Amino acid sequence: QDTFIAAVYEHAAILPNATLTPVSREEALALMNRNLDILEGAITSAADQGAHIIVTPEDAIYGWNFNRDSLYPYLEDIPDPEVNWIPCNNRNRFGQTPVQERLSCLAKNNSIYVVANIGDKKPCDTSDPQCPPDGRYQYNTDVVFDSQGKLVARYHKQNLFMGENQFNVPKEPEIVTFNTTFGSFGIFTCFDILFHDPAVTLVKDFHVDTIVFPTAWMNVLPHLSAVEFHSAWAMGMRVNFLASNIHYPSKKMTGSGIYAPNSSRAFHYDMKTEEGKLLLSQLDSHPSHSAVVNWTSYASSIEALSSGNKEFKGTVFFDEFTFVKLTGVAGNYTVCQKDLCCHLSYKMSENIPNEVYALGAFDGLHTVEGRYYLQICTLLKCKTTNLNTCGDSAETASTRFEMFSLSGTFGTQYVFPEVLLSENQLAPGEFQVSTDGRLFSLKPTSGPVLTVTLFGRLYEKD
Ligand SMILES: *[C@@H]1O[C@H](CO)[C@@H](O[C@H]2O[C@H](CO)[C@@H](O)[C@H](O)[C@H]2NC(C)=O)[C@H](O)[C@H]1NC(C)=O
Ligand SMILES: *[C@@H]1O[C@H](CO)[C@@H](O)[C@H](O)[C@H]1NC(C)=O
Ligand SMILES: *[C@@H]1O[C@H](CO)[C@@H](O)[C@H](O)[C@H]1NC(C)=O
Ligand SMILES: *[C@@H]1O[C@H](CO)[C@@H](O)[C@H](O)[C@H]1NC(C)=O
Repeated sequence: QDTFIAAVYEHAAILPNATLTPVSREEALALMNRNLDILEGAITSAADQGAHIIVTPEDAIYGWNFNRDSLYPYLEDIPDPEVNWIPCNNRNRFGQTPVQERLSCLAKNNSIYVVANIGDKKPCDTSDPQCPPDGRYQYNTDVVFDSQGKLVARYHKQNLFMGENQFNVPKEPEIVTFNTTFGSFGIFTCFDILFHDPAVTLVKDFHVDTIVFPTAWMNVLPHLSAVEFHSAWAMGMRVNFLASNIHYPSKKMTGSGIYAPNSSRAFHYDMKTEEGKLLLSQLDSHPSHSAVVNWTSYASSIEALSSGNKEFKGTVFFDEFTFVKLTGVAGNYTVCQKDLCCHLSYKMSENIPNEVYALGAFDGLHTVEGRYYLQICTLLKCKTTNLNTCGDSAETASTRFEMFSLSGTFGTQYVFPEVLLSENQLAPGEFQVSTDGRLFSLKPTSGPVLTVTLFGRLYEKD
């Protein structure tokens, strides 16, 4: 089969109450089942529209407020899928596994692949020298059930966010795929998307067609809003990408979508309501990709578009960029930091007097809430008129662009092209990436621009 219908669900989770000691197994199961009641509504609705697969979010059934002990009662022992097991048809093969059982039956009864995120426990003895003092491993765990209810994938999250003290890191990164009649699938979770293992390996070495991606992502503008970065990673890696996110505006969680190599196909962003949201779209089972992009090609072939720049320092997500202000309604600028030079040609649709845009370059190691090496060229709207706010989180803008073209001398082939419009809207079909590494407009932007950015990772320098 050449196409399929993908579904993702953004979930307004029912969170356990704050308490002082762990709840009982029974209480934990009752809460998880309240969340599974809502997810069932989304799963059935998707199947009722012909979806072949649905993704649900990270932490969707029990939330994220835990220590090791308060989490324990929510956990089950999830077997390796090689055991060949359909929980719905063979309950009790592995003791008490009611969550796995209900997920299996949801997939089977609605004849749909179901991707979900739950918690694994693996009891161990002191005979095992890595066994934690308290007698078990606890893992953040994606599970996939096929349309017969069979367990076909289990993935323990490799790259834990700071504050995920309730979980362990696996001994070695787990490279997890599953094959279907509508393509080869890979899987990883939230923060994993910023790292090499397993995310990059799945694409490079295992040639997956599609990624399924449960997440509970906290939006950080200008470069790491969920719909923005997730759609860019898909475009840069040339895969289909099903992003299912938590809905919790209180912690800046919102941003789900279905992304293809050429463009976003559907997205949802909502900071105002507490509603969940189901998105569907057709995708190609084996997406065609253009020619491989050389990200330094055009940029290394030209001379600086400007010189005698008035340059200044600005902070973007704790990293010190080198910026130059855009003075004209139209222009051509070049700005550099260390090994990276960034080039921008642009024309605004009109100059908004009290609105300032800057071009920035960064080439260095990020360290706050994670350690990773970045190379970034960014056009962005500065939060205020003051240049000290270029790089700050900016939600809205009024300046539309008639044209833009951005490029840089990247020392990596892993670069993710981002375009975000005012109110955190994507710009599907409005831009393109050339083989020589230019990100450029195909027409005037449909709304005002917050950023156009080339976000690059040098995994070897982490
Ligand atoms: C410098 O920027 C200008 C725009 O401010 C670039 O010219 C553009 O304008 C034309 C209007 O008809 C477009 O048709 C051109 O395609 C467009 N240029 C590009 C490269 O897209 C100008 O070329 C820039 N200078 C360069 C790239 O050297
Ligand atoms: C939290 O407490 C409120 C108020 O008693 C109750 O209505 C709700 O069901 C509780 N949630 C859980 C998970 O116990
Ligand atoms: C699966 O289908 C049968 C319908 O008779 C029912 O016994 C079972 O409860 C269903 N489970 C789910 C989760 O839909
Ligand atoms: C990319 O282009 C640059 C300069 O145009 C060239 O030096 C380099 O060899 C190219 N690399 C690849 C992988 O094509």
